[PDB]
Amino acid sequence: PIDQLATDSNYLEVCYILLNGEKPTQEQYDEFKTTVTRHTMIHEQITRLFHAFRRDSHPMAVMCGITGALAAFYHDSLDVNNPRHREIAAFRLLSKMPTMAAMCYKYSIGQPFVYPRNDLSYAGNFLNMMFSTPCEPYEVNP
Amino acid sequence: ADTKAKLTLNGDTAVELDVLKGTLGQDVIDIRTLGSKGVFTFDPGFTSTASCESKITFIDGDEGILLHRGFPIDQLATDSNYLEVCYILLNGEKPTQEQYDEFKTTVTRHTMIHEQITRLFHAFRRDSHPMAVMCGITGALAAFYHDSLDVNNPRHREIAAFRLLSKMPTMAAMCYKYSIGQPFVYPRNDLSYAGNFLNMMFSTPCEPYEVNPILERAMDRILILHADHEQNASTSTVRTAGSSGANPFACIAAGIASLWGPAHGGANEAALKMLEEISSVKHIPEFFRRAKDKNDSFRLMGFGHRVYKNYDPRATVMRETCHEVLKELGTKDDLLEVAMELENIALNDPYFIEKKLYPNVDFYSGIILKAMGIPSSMFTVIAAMARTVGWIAHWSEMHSDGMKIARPRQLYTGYEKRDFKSDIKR
Amino acid sequence: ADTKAKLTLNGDTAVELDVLKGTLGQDVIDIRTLGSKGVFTFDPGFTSTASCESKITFIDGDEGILLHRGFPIDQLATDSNYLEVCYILLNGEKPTQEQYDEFKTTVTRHTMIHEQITRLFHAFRRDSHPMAVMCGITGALAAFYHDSLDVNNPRHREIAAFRLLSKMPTMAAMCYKYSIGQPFVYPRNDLSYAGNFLNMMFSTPCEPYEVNPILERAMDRILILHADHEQNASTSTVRTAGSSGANPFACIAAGIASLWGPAHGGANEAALKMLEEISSVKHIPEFFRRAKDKNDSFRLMGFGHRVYKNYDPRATVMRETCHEVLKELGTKDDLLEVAMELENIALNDPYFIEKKLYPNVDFYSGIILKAMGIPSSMFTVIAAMARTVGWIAHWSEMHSDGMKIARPRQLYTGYEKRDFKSDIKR
Ligand SMILES: NC(=O)C1=CN([C@@H]2O[C@H](COP(=O)(O)OP(=O)(O)OC[C@H]3O[C@@H](n4cnc5c(N)ncnc54)[C@H](O)[C@@H]3O)[C@@H](O)[C@H]2O)C=CC1
Ligand SMILES: NC(=O)C1=CN([C@@H]2O[C@H](COP(=O)(O)OP(=O)(O)OC[C@H]3O[C@@H](n4cnc5c(N)ncnc54)[C@H](O)[C@@H]3O)[C@@H](O)[C@H]2O)C=CC1
Ligand SMILES: NC(=O)C1=CN([C@@H]2O[C@H](COP(=O)(O)OP(=O)(O)OC[C@H]3O[C@@H](n4cnc5c(N)ncnc54)[C@H](O)[C@@H]3O)[C@@H](O)[C@H]2O)C=CC1
Repeated sequence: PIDQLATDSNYLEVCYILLNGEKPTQEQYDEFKTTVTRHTMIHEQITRLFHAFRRDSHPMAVMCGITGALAAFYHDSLDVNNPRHREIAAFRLLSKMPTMAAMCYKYSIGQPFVYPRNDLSYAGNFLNMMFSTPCEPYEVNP
Repeated sequence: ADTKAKLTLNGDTAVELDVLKGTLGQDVIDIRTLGSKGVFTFDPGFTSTASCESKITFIDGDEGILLHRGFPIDQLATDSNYLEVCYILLNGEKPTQEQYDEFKTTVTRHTMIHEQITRLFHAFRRDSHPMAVMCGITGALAAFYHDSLDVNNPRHREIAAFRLLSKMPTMAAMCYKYSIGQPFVYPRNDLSYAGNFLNMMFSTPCEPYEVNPILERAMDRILILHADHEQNASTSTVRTAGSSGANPFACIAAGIASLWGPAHGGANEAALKMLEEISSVKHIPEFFRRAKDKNDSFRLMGFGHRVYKNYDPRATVMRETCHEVLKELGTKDDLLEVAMELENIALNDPYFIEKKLYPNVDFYSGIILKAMGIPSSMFTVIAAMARTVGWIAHWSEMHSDGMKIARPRQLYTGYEKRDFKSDIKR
Repeated sequence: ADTKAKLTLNGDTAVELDVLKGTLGQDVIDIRTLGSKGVFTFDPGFTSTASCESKITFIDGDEGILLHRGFPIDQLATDSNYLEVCYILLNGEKPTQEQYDEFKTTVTRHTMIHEQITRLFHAFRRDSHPMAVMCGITGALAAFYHDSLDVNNPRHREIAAFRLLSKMPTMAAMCYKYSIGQPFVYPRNDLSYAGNFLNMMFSTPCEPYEVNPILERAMDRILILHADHEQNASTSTVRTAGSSGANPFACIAAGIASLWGPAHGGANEAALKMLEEISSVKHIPEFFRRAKDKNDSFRLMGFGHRVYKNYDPRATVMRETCHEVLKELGTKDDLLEVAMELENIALNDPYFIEKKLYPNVDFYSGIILKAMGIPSSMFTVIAAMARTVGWIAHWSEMHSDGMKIARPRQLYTGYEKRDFKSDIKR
């Protein structure tokens, strides 16, 4: 039930459950969480795509733009039939999406982009990438 | 207090002119009606004309007085700090701790500029003089800050004030990092206004930067001492341009340009000619170059000033400050032993004694900055950078009074109505 | 020949003053040395203070008289071109065939802007205002043209003056192209000043652009009618700025910012508020919007002007030229028939006759610019572009007079000296 999940679980475990069909063991959770974390920073060339959009472009439009541009850069995980390719294509999107979302925001307001931080959680990190600046230490309210 | 009531002008009909008085300084003959009566004065330079009513700065050139809201520049530079002076100039009264907290937090909260504006620096040549880049940047702000251009909306003025006040030192330290191929530094909320400017000016991503408290206060002092200076040329340009609806970002840009006009406007080698003759006549370690240089003397070199007669009041606390800076940096300033020689020259050379080329606040500021490492190209960027609040206050006051549009008269002396007949045919 | 002799100011004794005479208009009272006695005059706005002696443009508001070097505006606006009028404003006399051709040539051969300047446009926002960006590039030019800043050098001043008469259209057109998103177009030395402009504004690689002779002529006259307009605020901003010794470019950038001061200085909804009320009360095809809009009437919409009493002497030709244009664009301008109703209202509606809201040059210049497919935003830009030759002449005439640094006085009514005691700790 969606209730229990939202109250007892956390996005990444649900991410694990949806994709795998079963709940994760601590060891499998560690493994899965470490894979999403390990690939949050996107290619710097892709980062150069944001800078080709107008500062006045609606964030969603920029998002569809960015996401529709990934295939050019991730040309080695396009074989929808290679099982290994699907695993990569899953993890990438799962890891880089909040990263591209917080960049669509920083862009539309003239604030510098924030790199992912491995020490931060999936949500706390998205919060950090969304709001923090190079000017002051950002406090992630629990 | 003899005739602080009335007087008379005699053109053809005895026109009654009311004499107006201040709380300090001289009296003024209200002639704002003469024009209508078909009577115009002729004062190119407004040397005998009072452009407005002001309550910000008061200067007594003969007696060496400089007051900001009634407070002597000395006390402010010794007791206060730039931001409090910023508060006082703009508000007219000193800040309560709570109001200070409030004001300081607002300047701090808006130091980082738009990243798109940051992309303007990258369109300038790496070889562009910093000041030129500054006027360029500041003249480009209106495009980005299009929501604070209504010079008539009170809320717009508050934003336009705070922005400039917060982002100026940020754009100044970027004009420096740029001209030397070093990465820009983001503002840091934990740092002070001066210490932060020092950090943005010098630090790199390679090592932790140490903000010397002595330099921190010194820099701060340079700022308080360059805040405002009554109705000078730049402050006049700002007001004139401003009385014509010009947005705050444009007024400050002309104020900046108006400020370094005497610099480039001298000659590619005016105060630079002899700076080239230091390789042929270097036989004498002083009278070569800038001891023999001034054939056409300059106060830009830090000597003399048209406003004060015997001395410059701002130079008093600047000289003292300059003493610690040199005594702090030690074995990197022993070569900069010419400041003394130069000071001695100004104090004793009959020509200098004669024409009163005394050292001014800039002489002592130049040394401080020179000892600090900041190049001469940056001196003026830092003068204007500090001077911004003085321009804003004067700009603000002008808009509260009545923003009387600049519409002076002229004495026409060209041809009379003549007919035009196409002399050419092309 | 009345008071052409002298006058005397009396405070408590007699002070005799001269009374210089101009070849046209009102004479003035020489008060230059008044300050060398402490006696000052009060006059915010200088509307009763002749700021300088000029010979470029003569005006008589009530008579509706406009003159440029004596030649009536209506004579130039018809039997000359922008460059020939520029030559006159800049040189005092109508050019000779050999003079005009050489002046013309140098203007066309310097129409391109350095590739690095072009790059700066790219860091501005697309949504920015062509005028806000126009200011940005203008005050940014000094960062490149460091070879012509020294204002006391006649060589520099001329080069700089030519760099601006050549580069303004190029610059302006690019503001437009970048705002809409079409590629920048290089100047064609085979086309006239105006044609070359309409090409840079409307040309696209997809096909060759062909300038309509009537439209080309129409733009040249818009330029002619905006060439100069005496001592106004935006020209007096150039003069004030230039007195300090500020470079030409930054001075020309000040005027642009001061020329559209009333446009943005209005408010996000000054003459734009009711423009939003054209969707709810559109039941009436005119009195909705800009027939009801002006609560705070605007001369920026083409109705009224402080200079003239009953009409604009520049609006004469502009109106005739307006018809020819509309009488050429036919089936695309029939909908812009509000131009005649608005004009009809301006001539008969009480509200207008009361405040003397007559259609000025900008009224008709706008109908033509709109008729030609030009966006509103690019109207003061074009006006600032045309007015630059004037600002060039004024700035130049001020650089011969004696370059008198604007150093006005002030009636100081602030606080008398008071000790400073800060009660803060931050
Ligand atoms: N489950 C798995 O084994 C997976 C393996 N991969 C592999 O890992 C590689 C990663 O590719 P992308 O991340 O898309 O590369 P990318 O070049 O497109 O984007 C980011 C680059 O930064 C590095 N990076 C990303 N986030 C980082 C972080 N948080 N800390 C440190 N470095 C970080 C990446 O290793 C990569 O070189 C793929 O080429 C694929 O071979 C990708 C997904 C899952
Ligand atoms: N007294 C007040 O309430 C003021 C309010 N403002 C408001 O604040 C907004 C700020 O605009 P700008 O700073 O000019 O925006 P901007 O986009 O032009 O430039 C900097 C951006 O970075 C952020 N920023 C700047 N310095 C920062 C710092 N030290 N720490 C964290 N973030 C920082 C700003 O919030 C802003 O979004 C304005 O749009 C205005 O509504 C501006 C001035 C005074
Ligand atoms: N009467 C004269 O001799 C004048 C000479 N100049 C000189 O122009 C030189 C650079 O002038 P700017 O155009 O402002 O240089 P710039 O630094 O702005 O560069 C523009 C470049 O494009 C060239 N250019 C511009 N329009 C051109 C055209 N229509 N055909 C061919 N080349 C064209 C220029 O010669 C120059 O190399 C300076 O050294 C200055 O002395 C400027 C005005 C008058």
